[PDB]
Amino acid sequence: SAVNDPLELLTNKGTHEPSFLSPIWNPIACGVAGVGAAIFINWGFRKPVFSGIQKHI
Amino acid sequence: ISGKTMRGGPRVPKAAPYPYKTKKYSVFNAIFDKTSKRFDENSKVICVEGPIAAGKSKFAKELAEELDMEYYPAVDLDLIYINSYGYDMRKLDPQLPPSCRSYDVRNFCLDPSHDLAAQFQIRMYMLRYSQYIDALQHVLSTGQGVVLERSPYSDFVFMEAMFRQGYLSRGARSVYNELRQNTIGELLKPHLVIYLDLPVDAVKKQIKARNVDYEVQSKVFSDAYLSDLEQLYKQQYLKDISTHAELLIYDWTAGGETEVVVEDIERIDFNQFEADIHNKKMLDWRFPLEAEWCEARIKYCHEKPDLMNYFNVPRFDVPELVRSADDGKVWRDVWFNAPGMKYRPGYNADMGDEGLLTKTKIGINQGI
Ligand SMILES: Nc1nc2c(ncn2[C@H]2C[C@H](O)[C@@H](COP(=O)(O)OP(=O)(O)OP(=O)(O)O)O2)c(=O)[nH]1
Repeated sequence: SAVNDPLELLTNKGTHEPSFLSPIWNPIACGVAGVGAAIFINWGFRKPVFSGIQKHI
Repeated sequence: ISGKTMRGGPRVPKAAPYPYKTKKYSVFNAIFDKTSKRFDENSKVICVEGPIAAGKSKFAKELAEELDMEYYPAVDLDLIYINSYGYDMRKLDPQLPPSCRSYDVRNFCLDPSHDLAAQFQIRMYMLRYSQYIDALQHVLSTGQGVVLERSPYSDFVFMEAMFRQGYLSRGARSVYNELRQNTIGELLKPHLVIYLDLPVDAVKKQIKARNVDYEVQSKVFSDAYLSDLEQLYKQQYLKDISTHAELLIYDWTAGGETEVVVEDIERIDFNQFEADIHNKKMLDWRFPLEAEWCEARIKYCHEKPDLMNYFNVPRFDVPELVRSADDGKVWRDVWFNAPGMKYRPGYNADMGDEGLLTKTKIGINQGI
């Protein structure tokens, strides 16, 4: 295009493909954060770090 | 207080005993379960004090079995040096550095001039303070009174007794006085104090009659140390505790009779001190409302880590109470890699524990 039209810059043509990590990054990062938080709780109480896996799940 | 002989049988509780060693007592537990509904005349804290050779365990046992109370034994340093799994930490002494080795009362009996002794008495205070709250949790949560062979109010007598003989420096007195001024105002004073009076020579006679292998052939129990402690009892600790607690002097130079002192306890009227609100006697147990009673139960059944974290005074000016950093590092590497204390109690799989993959029960007031 030879014009710098402001309306077509915000209009989604649909040619942008989402990445492989885009729909699945936040649930697995928050799951790893929850598992690490349970490991941190078990470390702070001087429990074994994989004791009580129901809390991790 | 009413004995078993006049009552004709055992006492009856006014309510169900709360499982204070299993269930916590927060404010949301204090909404439902009240604590003044299980109190009666046998809900007093009795401390049986005396010299070191007087029979106090047998007398406190027969007083607990006669007045229907629970006997709390005297504290000894086996409670630290033996863990929950039964392993003795005195076998780690060659691995530990010599400035951080074990120091029980046996090592005090042979070697009273060691640098660990100024730690040792403080450790004894940390076992009396930890016991009395464990006594108070039995009074407020179950209603049953307690009887104690030793009390943390009387532990300063031994501190000045080792000071006068020369076993402590002035800095050890300063740090013990700072710990006492930090901690002694947080626990309730006892209702009744029994002093089993003994002369200084009869204490030595009972010491040689007991024939315990470290009490004999020890220079600690001379004619000055025992005289210093029996003088120091009756002119500091008894004079301090008589403002709150009732004080009973018993001539224990004979074998001692039990029925006469139960008779002497039973004629004491406990309701005359509650007439005056601002009375000095039994001031710490004068709670006019149920909310103050529940606050007092919360302070010892739920805030015991606060009272145990009140021992965090920094005083680095003494050289005999500062553990050096390399010695502290190898002490951690020896003590916390033991079979007993690799993890918290109840979660050590090396000493026969199973089901750890689905176990998330920490416990109540457990030392980590
Ligand atoms: N340094 C020190 N020694 C103490 C302390 N408390 C007790 N001891 C020592 C001194 C004596 O050797 C011994 C005191 O004996 P106890 O008071 O336990 O009485 P004993 O068991 O002899 O008789 P009893 O059980 O009362 O019939 O322990 C303390 O706080 N510091």
